[PDB]
Order: sequence, then C-alpha cells, then structure tokens
Amino acid sequence: NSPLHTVGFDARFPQQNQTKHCWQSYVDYHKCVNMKGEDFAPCKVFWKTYNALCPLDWIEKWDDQREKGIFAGDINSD
Amino acid sequence: THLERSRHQQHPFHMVMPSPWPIVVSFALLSLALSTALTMHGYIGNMNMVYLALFVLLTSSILWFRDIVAEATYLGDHTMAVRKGINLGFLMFVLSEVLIFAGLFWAYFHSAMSPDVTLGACWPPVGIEAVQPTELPLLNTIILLSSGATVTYSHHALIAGNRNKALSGLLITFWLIVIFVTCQYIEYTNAAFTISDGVYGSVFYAGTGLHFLHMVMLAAMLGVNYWRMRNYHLTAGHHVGYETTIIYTHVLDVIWLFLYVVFYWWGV
Amino acid sequence: VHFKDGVYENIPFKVKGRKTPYALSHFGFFAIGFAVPFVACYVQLKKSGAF
Amino acid sequence: ESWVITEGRRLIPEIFQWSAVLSVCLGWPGAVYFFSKA
Amino acid sequence: NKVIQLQKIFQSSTKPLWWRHPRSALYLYPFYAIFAVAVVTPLLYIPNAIRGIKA
Amino acid sequence: ETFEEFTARYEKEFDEAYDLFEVQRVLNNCFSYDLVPAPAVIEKALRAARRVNDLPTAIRVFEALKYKVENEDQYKAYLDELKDVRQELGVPLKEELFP
Amino acid sequence: DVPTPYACYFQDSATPNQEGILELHDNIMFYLLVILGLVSWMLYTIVMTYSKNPIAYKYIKHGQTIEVIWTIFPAVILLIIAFPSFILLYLCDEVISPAMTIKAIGYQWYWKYEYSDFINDSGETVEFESYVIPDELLEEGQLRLLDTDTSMVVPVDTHIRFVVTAADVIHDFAIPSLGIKVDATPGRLNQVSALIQREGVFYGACSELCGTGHANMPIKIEAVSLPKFLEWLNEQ
Amino acid sequence: WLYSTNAKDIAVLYFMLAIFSGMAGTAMSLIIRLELAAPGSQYLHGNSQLFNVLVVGHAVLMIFFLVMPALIGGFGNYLLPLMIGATDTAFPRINNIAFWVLPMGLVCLVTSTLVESGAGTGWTVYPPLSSIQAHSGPSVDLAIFALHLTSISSLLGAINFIVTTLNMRTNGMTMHKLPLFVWSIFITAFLLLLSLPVLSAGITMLLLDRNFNTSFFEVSGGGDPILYEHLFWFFGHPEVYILIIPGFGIISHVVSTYSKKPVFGEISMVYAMASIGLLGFLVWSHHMYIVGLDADTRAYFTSATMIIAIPTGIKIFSWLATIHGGSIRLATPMLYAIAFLFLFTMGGLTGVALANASLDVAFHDTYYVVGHFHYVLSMGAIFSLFAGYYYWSPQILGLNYNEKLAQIQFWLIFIGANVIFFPMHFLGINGMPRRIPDYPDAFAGWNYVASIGSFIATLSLFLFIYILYDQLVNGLNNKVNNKSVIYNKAPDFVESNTIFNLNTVKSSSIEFLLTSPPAVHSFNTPAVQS
Amino acid sequence: NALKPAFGPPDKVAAQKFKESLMATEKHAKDTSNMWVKISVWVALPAIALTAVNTYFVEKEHAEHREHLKHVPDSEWPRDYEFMNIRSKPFFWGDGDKTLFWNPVVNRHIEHDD
Amino acid sequence: VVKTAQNLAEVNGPETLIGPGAKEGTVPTDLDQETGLARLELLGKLEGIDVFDTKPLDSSRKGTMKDPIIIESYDDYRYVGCTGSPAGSHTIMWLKPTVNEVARCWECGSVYKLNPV
Amino acid sequence: TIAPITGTIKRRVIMDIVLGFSLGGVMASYWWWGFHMDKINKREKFYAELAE
Amino acid sequence: ALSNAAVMDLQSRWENMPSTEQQDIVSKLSERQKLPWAQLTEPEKQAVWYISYGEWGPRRPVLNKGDSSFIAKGVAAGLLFSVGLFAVVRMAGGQDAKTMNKEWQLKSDEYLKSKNANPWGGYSQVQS
Ligand code: HEA
Ligand code: HEA
Ligand code: CUA
Ligand SMILES: [Cu+2]
Ligand SMILES: [Zn+2]
Repeated sequence: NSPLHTVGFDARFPQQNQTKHCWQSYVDYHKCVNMKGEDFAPCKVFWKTYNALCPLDWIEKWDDQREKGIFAGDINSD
Repeated sequence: THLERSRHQQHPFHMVMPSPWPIVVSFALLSLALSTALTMHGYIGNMNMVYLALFVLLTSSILWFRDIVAEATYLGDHTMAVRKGINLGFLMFVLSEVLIFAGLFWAYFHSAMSPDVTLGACWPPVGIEAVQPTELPLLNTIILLSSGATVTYSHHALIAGNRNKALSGLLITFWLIVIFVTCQYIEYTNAAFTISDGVYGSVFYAGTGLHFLHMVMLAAMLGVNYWRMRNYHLTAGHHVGYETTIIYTHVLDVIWLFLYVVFYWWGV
Repeated sequence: VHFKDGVYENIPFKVKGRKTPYALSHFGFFAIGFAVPFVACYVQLKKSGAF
Repeated sequence: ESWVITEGRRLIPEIFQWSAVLSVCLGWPGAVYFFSKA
Repeated sequence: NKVIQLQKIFQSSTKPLWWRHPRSALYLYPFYAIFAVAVVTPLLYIPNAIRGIKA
Repeated sequence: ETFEEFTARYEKEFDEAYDLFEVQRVLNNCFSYDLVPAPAVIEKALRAARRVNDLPTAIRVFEALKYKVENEDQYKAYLDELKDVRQELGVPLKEELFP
Repeated sequence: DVPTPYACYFQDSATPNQEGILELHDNIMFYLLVILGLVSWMLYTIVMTYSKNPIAYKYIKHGQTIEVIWTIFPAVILLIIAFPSFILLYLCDEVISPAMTIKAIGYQWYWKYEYSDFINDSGETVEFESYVIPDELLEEGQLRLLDTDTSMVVPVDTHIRFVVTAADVIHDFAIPSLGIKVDATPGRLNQVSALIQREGVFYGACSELCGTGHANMPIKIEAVSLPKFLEWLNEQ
Repeated sequence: WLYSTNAKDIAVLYFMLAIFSGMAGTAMSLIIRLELAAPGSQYLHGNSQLFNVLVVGHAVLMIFFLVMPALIGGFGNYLLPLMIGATDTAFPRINNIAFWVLPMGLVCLVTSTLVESGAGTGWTVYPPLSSIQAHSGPSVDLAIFALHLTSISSLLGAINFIVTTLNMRTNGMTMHKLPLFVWSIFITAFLLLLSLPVLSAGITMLLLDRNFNTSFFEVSGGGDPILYEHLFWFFGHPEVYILIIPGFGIISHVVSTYSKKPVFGEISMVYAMASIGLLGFLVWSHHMYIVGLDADTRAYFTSATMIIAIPTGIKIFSWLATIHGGSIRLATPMLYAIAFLFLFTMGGLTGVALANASLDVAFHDTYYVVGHFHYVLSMGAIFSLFAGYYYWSPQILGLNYNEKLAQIQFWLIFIGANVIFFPMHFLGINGMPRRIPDYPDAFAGWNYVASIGSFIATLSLFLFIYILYDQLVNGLNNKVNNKSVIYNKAPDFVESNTIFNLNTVKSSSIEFLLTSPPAVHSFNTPAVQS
Repeated sequence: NALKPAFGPPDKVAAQKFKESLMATEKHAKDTSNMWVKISVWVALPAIALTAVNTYFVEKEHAEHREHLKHVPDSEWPRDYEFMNIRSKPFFWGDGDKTLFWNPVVNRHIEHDD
Repeated sequence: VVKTAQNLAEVNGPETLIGPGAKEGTVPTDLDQETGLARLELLGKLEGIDVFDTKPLDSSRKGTMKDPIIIESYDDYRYVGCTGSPAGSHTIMWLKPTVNEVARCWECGSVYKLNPV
Repeated sequence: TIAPITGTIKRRVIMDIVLGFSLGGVMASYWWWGFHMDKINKREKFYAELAE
Repeated sequence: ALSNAAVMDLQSRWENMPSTEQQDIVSKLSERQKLPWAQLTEPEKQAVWYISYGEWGPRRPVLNKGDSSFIAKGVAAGLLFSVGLFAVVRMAGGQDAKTMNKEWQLKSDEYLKSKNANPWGGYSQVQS
C-alpha cells in the first residue's frame, strides 16, 4: 500500500550537486553487464538508479558515445 | 642664496609638460577595439585593419617612451623623490600582472580538482597526450633560471664601473629571453592538442600563452637597456629603466616556477 | 588650461563673451546625452520591422 | 527635585513627532492601497 | 657619448618636447599620416555594419 | 579632568588675554566643554572684557549663560550670585535691553 | 500559489521547508526593526534638538566606553540571528528518504518534466513539455504569463526529489510557495527535496535570464491526492 | 584643454562625462520603468530584446560611467593632490590616459547597441547566454571591449592614486594625520588594484570562447559556466564596495563641517573603513547561494557576509555621535548627508536578510534584490555624489549655486526616489522575478506606484541641470546678494561679526583655504603641517 | 641687501657619511659581481650545455615520431572525442585553420560524420 | 664657457647645471652625466644641506601677537597646519598667513607672521 | 553658593539610547507578537481542520 | 559724545547704510567704550550689539524669511507637474492589457477557489 519508491540517500554523494551520481551509476551498470554479469537482477539495481536523475537527452548522448567507441569514462575493465 | 635658489623648484616632484601621447594611445585603443570586434564577425574581409591598428598602438607607445627617456637624461627631472615614485609605481603594476595569473590559476584548479562529467574522470582527459615535464619544458626552466642568474651580475657590474663586463652580461641575457621564446615556440608547434581541444587545451594555452606574451615584452625591455648602455645613458647611481626590468625578470622567473610545477608536473 | 587662471577660465566651456546664447550649448549638451538612448531605441526597433 | 520634568517637557513631543514622521516615511504604501483597490 | 650635446639641445629650445630632436621630422610626419588613416577606417565601416552588409 | 581643575585652568587664561581675539576665543572654549562653569570662572570673563574694553562681548556672557543653564531657576541663581560684578561694571542683560 | 495584487508578504506556504523560511524571515526582521528604530530615533532627536544649539560641544572625540559597546552589540545581534539560520540551512537539504524523483530540464524557452521511475503499469518514462499558452490562444479565465497548458502534478504528503538541469543556457527553476530555487547549470544537475502539505495549484516562474523569452515559461505545479495521482500517471 | 596634463583640469573633464553619461543612464532607466508601468508591452512594441539590451546599457552607464568616474575620477583627481598638498598627481600623463580611454569606452558601448543583436545578457554577462551559440552577433564583443577600456581606466588611475598619497604628501603630514577622504580613496585604489585583473581575465576568457571557440565555459568540452560565476563575482563584490568607500569619505567630511565637531573617533573610523576592503574579498558567493554550492560552503559565506555589518555599523554609529553634541547648519550638503544615514541604513538591513544563505533561496533574482541595491547605490553612491557637488563646487568653480533652489532639488530626490525603490521590496517578497519585460497580472499594483516616482526623480535631474546652469551663468551674482549661502561655517556664539571677518574659514582640511578657483600651480612652495 | 642673506646652514657631517655610504656602493658591487659571475658561467652554464644536447637527443626521435605519423596516411585516424575540435563560429583568419599555428601531421582534424 | 657648477654656491640658473663631458669606454659615474634638476639635488647631497625642505613647523611655543611664529617662504600663501602647542592639543586647522596679515588660530591662539623672502 | 553643575549631556545620551531601544522595541513587539502571531495563528487554525 | 539721531534704531538702518559711514560709526563707538559703562546712551548701548552680534552678512540664516514657504511651494508644484507629466506619456502609449479589464478576475477566482489556492491571506485577484 506504498507504491512510490526511488533511490535513497547514497551517502557518498551527499551534497546538492549530483552531476556524478548520474555518471558513476551509469558506468557501474555498463561495467557490470560487461565484466561478469552474474545475473540481470543484481546489477540492474544500478539501472534503477541512473534511469532516475539522468535526463533522457543525456542517456542517448552517452549511448552514442559508447556506440562509436568515443565514450569518455572507462567501461571496459577487461 | 635667495636669488639663485628662487630660480628653481621648491618641491622635488616633477611637473611634466602637456604632450599628446595619452590621447593618441587612446585613439589607438578605440581603433583597435573597433577593428577587432568588426573583423571577427566578417564585416571587413581581411586581417589588415588589425595589423595596422596594432601597429599604430605599438608606434604611439614607443613614442611615449621616446619622451620619458628625454625627460630623464636630457632634462632629467627624476629626483630622489621621483625615482621612488616610479619604482613604487611599477611595483603596483606588477601586482596586477601577478594577480591576472590568479585568474588563470583558479581556472585550472576549478577544472582539475573537481573533474568533469563531459570528459573523463581523470585529468588530462582521455585521448589528449599531455606534455611530459622531463623533456624540453625542463630546458625551458634551466634557461630561464640562469636568466635570473645572469641579469643580476649585469646589474651589479653596472654599478661597479666597467661597461664591457656589464654589457656582456646583458647580451647573453637578451638571448636567453629569445631562446626561451623560440623553445616555447617549438613546443607550441610540436604538441598534439590545440586551443580548442576542450578545457585541457584551453586552460593550458592561456596560463602559458599569456606568459609567453610577457616574455616578448621582457625581451623588448631588455633590448632598450642594451641600447641605452651602449649609447651611454644609464649611470652608476641613476638607473630606473634597469631596476624596473630586474623586478620584471625575477617575477617572471617566479610565475613560471608555478606554471612548471602545476601545468606540467601536477598535471600529468 | 595651463595659463591665465580665473573664475570662468578653468572650464573647457566658454560661458561669458559667447557669440550665441550659452543655454543653447548647455541644454544642447545634456539633451544629446538624454536622446542618445532613443536613437538606439529607434534604429534597433526599425531594424526589427516594427515602427 | 526637578530634572525628570525638564527632559519630559522636551522628549514627549519628540516621541510623538518621530512616530508621525516614521509612519509617513514607512507607512505611505498603506495610503495608496487603501484608496484604489479598484 | 651623444648625451651631453643632446642635453644642450633639449634644454633651452622652447619647442615641444617630442619635436626637440633633429631626427624628428621623419618620425611624426609619417606617424601623423598612418594614424589618421588607421583611425577613420574603423569609423567608416560602422554605418555599413550596423545595417548588416559584410564581405 | 576635574571641576576645580577646570576653574584654575580658566581663571588663568582670562588673566592673560591682552586682546579682543584672545577673549572671544577663550570664552568660546569655556562654554564649548560639557559643564557650565562656576561663577568664579565667569566673574573673570566679565572682568577680562574691561581689560579689552568691549561691551557686547560682556553681554553675550549673560546670553550664553541662559542657554547652557539646563534649568530656569539656575539662571536666576547665577544672576543673584553676580550681585555686584554686573552692577559695578554696568553691563546689562539682553532681555532688559530688549534689542 | 497565486500572487495577489497589491501584496506585501510571501505567498501562502505549502512546504515545511518553506514554512521555516517564513519563521526565519520574521525572526530576522524582528531584530532589523529595533536597529531601524534606534537609528531613526537618533536621527530625529539630533536633527531637531541640535539644529538650534549654537554652542558646539567640540571637545568630545574618543568615547572609550561607548566604542566598546557598539562593537560587541552588533556582534551579539548577528550571533542571535545565526542560530535560526544555521539550523534552517542544514535542515533544508535532508534528502535522506524521498519517495518519487522528478526531473525538470529547461530547453531555453520551455520546461520539460519526466517522472522516469518505472512505477506505473505501462513501462516507459513518462515525459512531456510545457509551454506558456500565447496571448492569441488564451481563454477567458486563464492567468496570463502564469498558466501553461500541460502542467506537472505531484502527490501530497510524500517526499519528492527534484533533479533540475538544462541542455541550453542557464536559467532558474523557482517556485515561491514551495521555496525551491536551483539555477540549472547545463554542465551539472542540482537537487532539492520538498514535500507538499496541502493539495492545490502552485505557479512559480523562471528567474535567471535566458535570452529573449525569459518571462515566457512558468512552472505550474498542481499537487493532487495520491489515488487521483495514480489515475493520471497510469493514463498518461 | 585637449591633451593637457594638469591634474585638476582632468578632474573637470571627468565631471563633464559623469553628468553626460548619467543622463543616458537615466534615460535608459526611464524606458525600463515606462515599459514596466502596466502589463502588456506598451511603448516597446513586442520586443523583449531592446529591453534586455537597455538593462545592460543602463547598468554599465550608471556604474562604470557615472559613479566610478565621478567618485574615483572626479572628486579623486581634484582632491587627492590638494588635500595632501601635492602640486599635481604622481604620474601626470597616465592620469590623462585614465580619462581619455573612457570616451573611447563610451563609443564602444553605444556601438554595441546599434549593431543588430544588442547585448541581452544583463549586467553580469553570463557565459552560455553570451556564448556564440546564443548571441551570434558582434554586439557583446563590443560590450566587453567597453569593459576592457573601463577596466584599464580604473586600474591606471588606481596605480596613480596609490603612489600619490605614499610619497607626495607634504612635510608634517604623516599617514596617521590624513584626511578621511584621502584615506577613503587610498583604500579604494587598493581594491581596484586587486580585483580588476580578476575581471580582465574572466572577461577575456569569455571573449576567447566566442571568437576563438576555446571552451573555457562551453559545456561541450567540460567548460563549467559556474567558473565565470566565481570569477566575475570575485570582481563583483569588491566593485560594489569601490562605489561606496568614497561615499563614506564625503559623508565623513560634510558631517564634520556642517556640524562644528571633529569626527567621533577618527582613528577608529579609518580602521573600520579599511576592514571593509579586506573583508570584501572574503565574500563573493553570496551572489550565488543557489547555484549548487555544498552546505558547509553556504554556512561559511553566510557568516563572513554577516561580519561586514560590524565595521559598517561602527561607521554609522560614529556619524551619529559626531552630529550629536555640536551645532547643525542645515544647508543642502548637510541635507544629503543626513538622508544618507537613513537610506543607507535601510539598504544595509535589507542586505542582512539577504546575507542568509537559507533565506536567499526565496530572494535570489527577485525584485527584493533590486530594491536592495538601489537603496545603497541610487541612495548611497548618488546622495554622496550630490553631497560632494554641493559641498565643494563654490570652491572649485568659484560660483555659488542658488541654495534655496537646491533645497527643492534634494526634496524632490528624497521623496522621489523613495517612491520607486520602497515598493520594490514588495514585488520581490511576493515573487516577481528579475529582468522580465512584462510581469504576471498580479504585479500591476506596485509596478504602477514605482513608475510614478521615476518621473519625480527624472524631473529632479532636470532641476539639477538648471541649477547646474544657474551656477555658471549669473553665479557671480549669487554671492553679492541674498540668493545663496556663502560661508559654510557660521561664527560661534561669542564670535564678533567684525572679528569673524578676519579669520573666516575654520577648516580642518586644505581645500577650503586655497583661492577660489585654485591656481594651476597651487603649491609652488610646500605647505607645512604642525 | 633685502630678502637675500643665504639659503641654509652646512650640515657638513652628512657628507663623508652619505659619501662614505657611497664608497661602499662600489665596494659591495665588486664582490656581488664576483659572486654571481662564477655561478653563471661555471654552475648554471654547465647545467645548460649538458641538458641542451640531452634535449636535442630526444628532438631527433620525436621528429622521427612525427615522420612516422605521416608515413602511413592513416585515414583510420582514432576518431577524436566530442570535445577535441570545437568549431562554433569557425575561424576568421583561415578557412578551416584550427589555431594560429599547427603542423598538419598531428593536427589533422579528420571529420567522420558517417 | 657656461662653466658647470661642481659646488652648490655657483649655479646662476639652469645654464650652468649641464655637467662635464662623458668619457668613452666607461660608465657614467652620476657626477658627470646629470642634467639640471637632479643635478642640483646631487650637489646638495654632496654637501650636508638638503635642498628641498621637509620639516614640521615650530610646535613648541604658542606665540602671541607681540612674539609671533615666522615661516620662511618663497611666495605669499604658505599654508600652515597648527594642530596644537605641544602638537597634540587640538584637531588640525589650516591657515594662510599672507604678507602684512597674520593668521590667528581660532582654536589654539598662535600667531603666524610670514617673512616672505 | 552655587552648587557645582556638571554632566548635562551625559544624562542626554543614557536617557536617549534607552528611549531608542524602547521605541523600536515596541515597534518590533508589534511585528512578532501582533503580526507574526497573526499569520501563524491562521496557519495552525487552518491546518487543524485538515485532519478532520 | 555722539548724536542720538545717529544710532537711533540701528536695526533697519544698518542695512542700506553707505559703506563709508558703516565703518565710521564703529570708529566713533570704539573710542567711546574706553569709559566706565552705564554712562553710555541707552540706544547707543543697543547699537553696538547689532554690530558685533547681529543678523547681517555673517550670522545670516541659511534660509531667509521667505524660503521655507517657497520650498514647500516648489516641491508640491513639482509633484503636481511630474504626475501631470506622467499622464501625458501614459496617454500616448500602447494598448492596455487584454486580461486586466475586470472580466477575467470575476471568474479566475472560480478557477482558484475550485483548487483552494490561497487558504489564508487572499486569492481575490480583482484589480481593474
Ligand atoms: C550605479 C548604480 C545604479 C543607479 C544609480 C541606478 C539607478 C536607478 N536604477 Fe538601476 N540598476 C543598477 C544600478 C543602478 N541603478 C544595476 C546594477 C542594475 C541591474 C542590472 C541587471 O539586472 O543586470 C539595475 C537595474 C535596474 C532595473 C532592473 C530591474 C530588473 O532587473 O527587472 C530597474 C528597473 O526598475 C532600475 C531602475 C533604476 C532607477 C529608477 C534608478 C534611479 O535612481 C535613477 C534616477 C536618479 C537620478 C536622477 C540621480 C542620478 C543622476 C545623475 C546624473 C547624478 C548627478 C549627480 C552628480 C554627478 C553630482 N535599475
Ligand atoms: C554598491 C553598494 C552596495 C553595498 C554597500 C552593499 C552592501 C551589502 N550588500 Fe549588496 N549588493 C549590491 C550593492 C551593495 N551591497 C549589488 C549591486 C548587488 C547585486 C545585484 C546583482 O546581482 O546584479 C548586491 C547583492 C547582494 C547580495 C546578493 C543577493 C542576490 O543577488 O541573490 C547580498 C546577499 O548577501 C547582498 C548583501 C549585502 C550586505 C550584507 C551588505 C553590507 O555591507 C551592508 C552593511 C550595512 C549595514 C548592515 C547597515 C548598518 C548597520 C547598522 C545600522 C548597525 C548594525 C546593526 C546590526 C548588525 C543589525 N548584496
Ligand atoms: Cu529559461 Cu529564463
Ligand atoms: Cu555582494
Ligand atoms: Zn592652533
């Protein structure tokens, strides 16, 4: 009887500026699914984080940067 | 007595004659500012009006310095109280010239301490090949460090009383401020990241680009002191056109030693 | 004004002894400084089609 | 046996004239609102 | 060298100071030419550039 | 610093005045302090007007004594203490003159 | 909420994080009236009762026991003011437990909201854009320059976290009734947290300058009840 | 004279530029408040550009071309050599280039408005709005070359003022025995020296982003536009105190002269005036409390902005104690100074509420800020500018100024300018945003009230022009009959009128002991002090 | 005569104290010229001529590394990032000239729209 | 034959302050290459006397009109600040003691006779 | 014998600051006890009904 | 001595007295005060008080008798001319707002009252 539910505190990013909370969760989702996706559940917890608090013009931007191999942050741990 | 003493000034301060140099320089900055902000949006077609407006600003300022050299040794109204004013007046100008590099030190630290999301998490960003500090930038330092160690006996041998010793120490100081211009011109062409490669090609080519521009001004200021010492101007006890430049030489061997420890060693 | 100090002499105007009335060259100096935005209000509006 | 009144003769019209000029210097938007509510 | 003779000229001449050297007729006569050129051609491009006509 | 040390500082300065400028000056910074002086001070100020022979600078003494008195009865007690010095010299009050 | 013509106060509160601001501003102006009372009374006793004094008390310069007094007395006043300010500054960024996340991106002349948490039955991030209705396309009853077409709705009595940014020039996200203001710098994204105590529409404005149409983008927020919220969310 | 080097003929050329540009700063102020009198675009047709152009045209002309060249330029170059007894300024030729680069900076600003775009960025020329993607014209390039030519005007005058009052004072005048107006431009010429390189860097980093696409603040590239917010306001709040420390200098002299008393604790007045400039550097983020700064940083800048109320509050309480004990001669410079103690007080308390970081989130970029700084600029730096004229112009020009006509010019300013800026707090406390061409319909109340008072202030400027005209023509006739006031200090209560005429001026500064007007060589032999 | 006695009394001890402080101006400038001439030709200049040829040892191979880059044409250039060529308001002195000076061997600016 | 000075007693104006010739192959030694205003103060520093006066005024006695304070000038308007009799008594007050008219110090009481020279 | 009269203005700032605090104090007591407690009484009367 | 017709009522006679007599009557007076007082003439005793401490030249007020009534007659004729100058340019101006004219505001409240906008204070919105 409590439907609404989203990302909690995540005390490593406590201040007002959350410009890297979107980013670090985005890399850690693409690091999980490449470097040993153990199942699709226990690293789509990151997918619930970066689908919130990231604009839908930002997500298609980094989807293009990783498409042409020109993405900034390292997503290939291998 | 009181007849010949009344035929001079009563205060040591110098009252200059009215001369039309501060108005012509003012009509050279307007003709620079108008010809610059027109030619960058088309509106002219060629880079000829800036190449003349910057030329008339250089000539109308070298004729201002044609008056002060005549006002200091052909009429010579620089007394003991006037020379303290010029030495302190330049010392306030060099404070703004130092603090104008704090705007280009804050720009680097705001772009490196909190790294950006558009570029990578690292600094310098991925792909950009940074400048190695164990190479030709170190040669840019040791040339410049010895420059501050070879102008300071060209000043002391001037007071000692021999021209041929003090002139040799100024000729081999003027070449060090044109070797450093050359070896920071070679590095500015054999690099791999432009002015428009994000921020690491931007804050780097302004904190060192402005410092490169001042070394042209220091080599010109070290040029007139070679001309004046050859043409018998600077005495052994009255040289404010030379003690001004030693201040500018050591202070540029201070902000370079911040540029070297930050933009090269701390950057990579 | 480097010579001939006096009451009306330290000003770059010419108040007394003028061939014209002075209030022409006084109020006609500040109205130039008051109608200089309206010519910028004019030629920027006229450039924008409206009148 | 005198000194309280000789200041009281002066200050009592001072604290009334001051509130008269402060309520005009601060409360004058209360007059423009009261008339034209339209 | 040539400094005491230039002290005799620049003192007691009653000319404007920038004119006082003998080698000054061929400095300012070219300089007043190229200054009057370089100060009007920025002003002359102003009313054409306000309307919006460029190269 | 004190009040008795204020009297013997201005009982001296009205004994060395020699001129009209050095009476109206000494009377100016005799009333420009905080307290109004005792009449032993102001007796010398009337006497030092006869040293310089000027009457209206001895009338403004009793015109400034009225302003700096802080209580209307005290103006009637300064005048009553100056029984003789106002009468031996002959300088009148400004209100009795009615100018 | 709605501004009133000829008003002199805040708009009506809708947030405990804005209810504290009204408690802070009235506690601050309680002390800025004693000082204005002291200044404007000293400036009328001195002007009236010393424009007539002819003998100038020109022998007081130092005043040692009164210079020490007006050094610690503004230091006492500002220390009293700071403790409501330091409590409210910390207790306005308690983002510890939100319940819904809303993004809001400003595209230089209009807003764009998106409730991208997958909490509904469709399976997509719901998003829309909100433009001000023009003066030609008005209807008699709308609030001009305040009432847009497709507003943003939120539930009541639940914590909501906004995430505000832009993909164009810098412009602000400001609602006076909720008391939130973050300038939406396009390199970054800020966040505020503010639950709404009572349902009803709130209007806002954009305060940072963005260009030509800086005034033509309001932020209509109409908080609705939660069973009425999920009717709108599952539909649209 | 055209290329003159005389250090006090430049100061009257400065003053023929203030009242010129302050007219255009008022005419641009007229159109803004005329368009805001009613909802709907009345006088401007539908154009929101040319309203955001006439705001930066109005804020640059009033700050950088009215208050700065008259407080620092006008009363600076005339009175800093005179009150220390210097013959001229220290460097006389760069004192001339500090003037003549201002009309070239005036041409570069009017030509920034006539070009097809118009700078629509506001006074704080924010980066992505003023980047080349938004303002594609060359308009704002000329609008920052004007700020380049003005920055090198105020810098090259500030170097001239530091090295003047450091070694060109007279014999017995030590630094402790200095006038308060000399100390006030001496503190101010250090802040102009320590803040203008931060501006002239941050402006150039904006010029390189447009014409050279170097991305100092362009987002595609990692250039954060909050860096310009940090870089401009490190100039911006020192620039704010530069316009008001000479405002504290003139009021410290008009009070001490028209009330025959020295300044109460003068050596404690100079410490408070110097601890504003040192503390002025430690606050710049109170203009950006809501850009996304972390909570400990907002907790610092709300404390260090509160500390500025301590030395400013000392200076207000020192001025109250100075006029307390002494006589008061209510001439028109004293009327401007006695209203400076009230209108700067109400504009200083409004900044205290604004200084709170947790309260500024309901106040930033509303009209509660615009009603705040006009109470300390249009009433703090203009009242002292009007007081500075009426206190010294019978000495400078030599002609009196029809005193009983100058009383109504003050009274039409005080009740005039208070009708604009007092309801401006009501628009901001209700939620009216800043820099809008037209507002929502619930703001037609106080925007009509604050528009009537714009004409009362503008008619006051026109009355000032006639006083400025009546001072020149038949100004000599005003000191032979009973129009004006001649002696600023009336004689004491026991001063004879025939003995007052021997020692007339009881001044505590040099500039009233000179001849009226002063000679071109006013000190051909040095003066001696005690 | 009237208004002309003299100017001032001779202090006569500041001289041979100011001049005696000026005799040490030469005496101090002799040693501090000798102190700095040895470090500028036998300390600093050994550091110049030793490392200038060390720097000219990496010039012959880094220009060879520049000769390696245009040896192969390499149309398969690494496809530089989003920030590597900012071109809003293209440059006014040249056609597509990136800076005031750049060798084309390492500043190619290959456009890949695809 | 203008005959440069080499001592303070023989100046006769700016015609004789030129200085001797400069030697070739050496520095100017600051005595042979001055011009005529810093040349004059150099001749003063080679003696004991300083040429430009920098001295605070006599603030040890008050001085009546029978026994004033003299202030040696070269014009008729030498401005005087007379902050007190032990030079710390009152605030400053500026005076212009001209020829045949003393100034009288309305606060302190000093008298200043000019002695114009 | 006139008694020594002194301190006529020391009693005119102690009795002026006291009537400067007590003239802004009953100007600021109207704000916090008569205006701020007017709006905050209208709040917690209105919010008393929205639990019913 | 000195004539009674000379210094009688030296209040209005001192102004518009000629300058060569104005400094002459004090030279007749200042010789006479080298005498024990209360022997002087009673209008002569008044007359020296007007010379040394009168309201003439110095000690003139900053505003005359007809200035405080002139200041209020220039301020109120500047207000009632500025607002008169306000209506002239307010007449020659643009068209009024469409939604301002009192017909929206009767039923924009019905939009607000249906949504409970301002529970305290007021949402009345009626400005014509
Ligand atoms: C120098 C400071 C200064 C001064 C004096 C003024 C004066 C005035 N200003 Fe301005 N103003 C600013 C600085 C100043 N302003 C700034 C920084 C901004 C913000 C810009 C932006 O937002 O980016 C601003 C913005 C601003 C706005 C914009 C609000 C918003 O953003 O929407 C408005 C509109 O109401 C306004 C109005 C006025 C008015 C009515 C005056 C009236 O006071 C003018 C009438 C007063 C005079 C008549 C006296 C001055 C005239 C003289 C020539 C002086 C003569 C005296 C001597 C030389 C002896 N100002
Ligand atoms: C030039 C004049 C001037 C002066 C002197 C000041 C002085 C002050 N200003 Fe202001 N200010 C401006 C002009 C000025 N300001 C401008 C132009 C802007 C920005 C507009 C824009 O962004 O475009 C601005 C912006 C500005 C802001 C930014 C708000 C916003 O944009 O979001 C803030 C907030 O902190 C602020 C506060 C202050 C404070 C605390 C002082 C203090 O120094 C004031 C000190 C004075 C007093 C406090 C009163 C005297 C004291 C007492 C009577 C006794 C003591 C009493 C107690 C302690 C209670 N100012
Ligand atoms: Cu978006 Cu203003
Ligand atoms: Cu500020
Ligand atoms: Zn004295």
